[PDB]
Amino acid sequence: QDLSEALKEATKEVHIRAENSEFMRNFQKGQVSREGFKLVMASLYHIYTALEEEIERNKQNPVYAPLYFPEELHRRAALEQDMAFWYGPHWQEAIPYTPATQHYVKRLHEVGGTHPELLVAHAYTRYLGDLSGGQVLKKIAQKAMALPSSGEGLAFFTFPSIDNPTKFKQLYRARMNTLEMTPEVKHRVTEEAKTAFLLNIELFEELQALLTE
Ligand code: HEM
Repeated sequence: QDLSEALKEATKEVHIRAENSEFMRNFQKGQVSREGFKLVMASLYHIYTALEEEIERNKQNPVYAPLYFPEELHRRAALEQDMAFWYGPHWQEAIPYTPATQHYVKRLHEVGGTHPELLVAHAYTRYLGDLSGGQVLKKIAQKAMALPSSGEGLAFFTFPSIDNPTKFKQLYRARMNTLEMTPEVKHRVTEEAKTAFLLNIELFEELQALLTE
C-alpha cells in the first residue's frame, strides 16, 4: 500500500476525534475569541518552530528530503508576523509556552534528533491539515474576529507560494510515496502520525481547560 494511503487510513479515525475536540467545535461554531485564539497560535508558534528546526536539521537526509518544501509550507516566519500582530512588539517575552505545547515540542526534537525517518509523520499531520481544515478555520476566524481580508493576524493560514492547495496536497502525497519504504518504516510512520494527532488533541483539550479554569 502507498505511504500516502496508509497514512490517510491510519489517521482517519483520530482525525474525526481531533476535528471534534471541544476547542475545535467551539472554533467551527464561531465561538473563538481573541484570548483563545492567541493561546492556540502562540502554541503553534512553538510547535512549528521546533518542527522546522528539525526539518532543517534533516533537509539533506533522504528519509525526509523529498518533502522539503520550505518556500511553500514553512510557517515560522508567518507565525512571527502573527505573534507581533496579536501580542505586539515584545511578543517574544509575552507569549505563553504551555505544558502540552512543551510535550509536543519535546517529541518533535526526539523525532528529528533520533528517529528522523519518522519526521514525515509530523510534517504530514500539521502541513496537510493546514491546507485542508486550516482553510476552513481561517474563514471562520476572519468572520468571528473581524480580521481583514488583507491577512493581518492570519498569516499562518496564508500560503502565498501555493496557488492551489488541492493540487499541492496531491503533489505532496505523490512525493511521500517516493520515500524509501519498508514495512518497518511504514508501520512506524503511520504510528507516529497517530501520535502527532494525539499531541494536537492534548493541546486543544488543554487550551480549552485554560480558557474555562
Ligand atoms: C475543525 C477542524 C478540522 C476540519 C474541519 C478538518 C477538515 C479536513 C478536511 C475536509 C480534509 C480533507 C482534505 C483532502 O482530501 O485533501 C482534512 C485532511 C487532513 N487533516 Fe483536517 N480538519 C480539521 C482538523 C485537523 C487537525 C486538528 C489536524 C491535525 C492535527 C488535521 C490534519 C489533517 C491531515 C494530516 C489531513 C490530510 C489527510 C490525508 O489526505 O491523508 N485536521 N481535514
